Parts: sequence; structure tokens; C-alpha cells
Amino acid sequence: MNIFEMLRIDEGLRLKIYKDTEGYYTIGIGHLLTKSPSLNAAKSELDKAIGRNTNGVITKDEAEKLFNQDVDAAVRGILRNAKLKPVYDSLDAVRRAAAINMVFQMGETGVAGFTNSLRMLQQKRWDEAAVNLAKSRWYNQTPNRAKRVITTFRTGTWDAYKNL
Ligand code: NA
Repeated sequence: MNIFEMLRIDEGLRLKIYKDTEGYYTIGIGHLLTKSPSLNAAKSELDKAIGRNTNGVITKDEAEKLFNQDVDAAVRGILRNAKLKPVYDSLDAVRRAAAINMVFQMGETGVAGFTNSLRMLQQKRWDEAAVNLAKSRWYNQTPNRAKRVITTFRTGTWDAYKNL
């Protein structure tokens, strides 16, 4: 297990434009296209991202290319964020994957607002952090995925992703 395999489990792989859990146009391995309700706007974003006129459909290689870029962007984002970087730096590599997963799903600004959770993580108060992380819109809206990510923060193991 690693961050790529983890997010592949959590996000799936779809080669045609679909709506994500929030109703937003997405493609590939959780590549958010736009929050606009316009499918045409989403198709434009896709074409811009891929560099060709798609039919709203991409190949697996293209999906994996966007995915690589998106994981890299999530990491880069954490490292540029004054609130997230110190917490991320304090973590072991397994818990760093859980951190990247959160940012991939909700964005840097959204995760940086988990102030109390972040403090508990930096303190290595894992059970307390896990309880706090679950008191969130995140957990309520995507409880199975959040439970997996939270278990990863709680334990520093890949146990929530084994059998998957
Ligand atoms: Na998804």
C-alpha cells in the first residue's frame, strides 16, 4: 500500500465524466473538473487538462496522468501551507498518506480549517485526534471513506485498506 493505491481505492476509476459525491463533474481517479452545473463547462475543463478535444471520455493512461499530477499538487499544497506543513512534517509516512488523502478530497483550505484535529495529530494523541476528525461534515457525508482515513491516522497502519 501507498498513497496512489490508497486513493485509487477511495476514488475509483471512471473514464467518462461523472458526478462525484457532492454532485460535481469529475473524471478519472477523482479528478474534479468544476463545481459548475454546466456539463459544457466541465467538458471544457477536461479538454484543457488533457490538451485535446475529448468526447467527455479519456483513456486509462490519461486518467493516471491526471492522478499523478493531482497527488503531486496535493503534496505541494500541504508543503506551501503554513498550518499544514508542520503537522505533515511531524507525521510518519503512513499518516502522511492519510493527510494527502484528506487534501486530495477536500482541498488545502478545507483541511487547514481542521485546527483542533491538526493540533492533536501533531501532539500524537491519536485516539483523541480520531474522535475529533469524525466530528465533521466530512465524516457525515462520506463516513466509510472518512473512517478508513481516520483509522489510518489512529493506527499508522494500512489495516483499513487491507481486503480492499
Ligand atoms: Na470518486
